[PDB]
Amino acid sequence: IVNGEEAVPGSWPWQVSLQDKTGFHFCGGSLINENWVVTAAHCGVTTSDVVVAGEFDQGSSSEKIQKLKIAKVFKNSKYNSLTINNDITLLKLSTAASFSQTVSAVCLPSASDDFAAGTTCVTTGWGLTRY
Amino acid sequence: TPDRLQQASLPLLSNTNCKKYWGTKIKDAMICAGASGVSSCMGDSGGPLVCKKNGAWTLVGIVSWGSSTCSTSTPGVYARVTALVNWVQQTLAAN
Amino acid sequence: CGVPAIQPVL
Repeated sequence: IVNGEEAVPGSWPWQVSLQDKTGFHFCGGSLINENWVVTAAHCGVTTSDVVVAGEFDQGSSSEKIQKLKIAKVFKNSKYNSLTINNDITLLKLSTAASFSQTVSAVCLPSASDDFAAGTTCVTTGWGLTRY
Repeated sequence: TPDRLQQASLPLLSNTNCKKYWGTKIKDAMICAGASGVSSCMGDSGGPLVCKKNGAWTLVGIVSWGSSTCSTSTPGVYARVTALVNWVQQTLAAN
Repeated sequence: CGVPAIQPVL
């Protein structure tokens, strides 16, 4: 995120880091329950990638993080890689996350919910802070 | 990428308005947000856009695509979760 | 869902 700021540690407990086998962070995701993570289809996740829950400082070795294996990658069949429409993938975890103060689920909306233009929301992540 | 998790508040746009920036790239299953002095950027992809309603945070967007230079005066584009949640529900149900 | 045990701040 450009021109954001550092989060209170553990205050976005659904936020996970998707890392490849070399430990490189390449995308974010959100837990929606102990067994499932929602992310973007264009992240190109494979079952050799890892979901990391409970992390704040990716430079720290003292956090009690959970490195969770991915059993299967459900890319929404409606996803269009040419227009990037319907950009959503579900990850089914091999073993459930253990929910704690720093690891828990985000809510999902009803299909009919209205989130109007002008509403302030929040985005989080470990993306670049300067391009 | 920054070592520590970042956050930013940012407003939702209407699609109509977002099309002033991105034109026909904007589909119904997309929602735009930002153009407010902040921007999602490479490595944020796939994470949450959440809005607080009735005291709880709800996933309204998934970081999807935007300005190649993470321009803070251009809206970012997010997968619109209301358009996708019936699929999520279906998928969890069957697996 | 949706309610962090550790409350986010601005």
